Amino acid sequence: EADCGLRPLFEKKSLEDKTERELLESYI
Amino acid sequence: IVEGSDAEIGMSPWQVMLFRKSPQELLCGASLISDRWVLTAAHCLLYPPWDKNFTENDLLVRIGKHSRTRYERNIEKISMLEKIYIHPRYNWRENLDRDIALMKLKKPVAFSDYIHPVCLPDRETAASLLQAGYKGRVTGWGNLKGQPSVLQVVNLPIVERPVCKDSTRIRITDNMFCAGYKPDEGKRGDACEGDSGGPFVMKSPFNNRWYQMGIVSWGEGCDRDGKYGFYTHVFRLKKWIQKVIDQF
Repeated sequence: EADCGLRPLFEKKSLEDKTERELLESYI
Repeated sequence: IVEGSDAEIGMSPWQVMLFRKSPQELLCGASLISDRWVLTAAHCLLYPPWDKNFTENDLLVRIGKHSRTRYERNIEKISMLEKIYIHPRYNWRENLDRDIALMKLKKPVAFSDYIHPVCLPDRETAASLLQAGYKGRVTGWGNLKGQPSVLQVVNLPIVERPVCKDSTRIRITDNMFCAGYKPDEGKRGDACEGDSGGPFVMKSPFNNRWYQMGIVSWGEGCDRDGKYGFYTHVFRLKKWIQKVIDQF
């Protein structure tokens, strides 16, 4: 729970996945 | 999933696959919300017009999977179910309102690089993110069939409520939302049957966390044609989720 939603291979490593920018750009 | 792209390893570590034991078959998606609790759609477990009424011993889940057909040694984990809880107001007769269920694992799963829970939304995250045009993400296996088939990903915009309402015969409720691109074509990705029960997730730019905003509800094959997929509104049902977990 404390650590929910933070992916070991992405957020925790300061790495982004290939399409997450598409989500964040839509949040206008 | 149709018209998706290959997910990366570790990209959806909360993804859970729900299987019938005998004969072995993939039934639905689902999501890991803690080391012992899994969220899915009620219709994955209970749908009487199709003689579907599973008990705990009928089912198993696999967690941490990337490839549909390759066994992933030391990575993927299998768990049996201790208990199934279906929403008591799940409306299977008419519109599948409150299409939600919880499954308790017989033993906790160990978290790893490939296995990790998704957050449930709080009020401010739901207020901020659940807006028409904002995109969420669904993951599942290529419901197009094939050979290699790794997990696929599609990112789909939330649809305006009146547009949703006009696209379907069903009486839509406030406990549902719909997502997907228009017929005249923004793109053409979508969640399919088989992806049902899986999570619709959104990433908060405020705190960098992934939240499960929706559960993929009813779909048949991948033909919605002119239609949009419907999703169970997780935030609106969050007190029910908490009630079940706190009691059991």
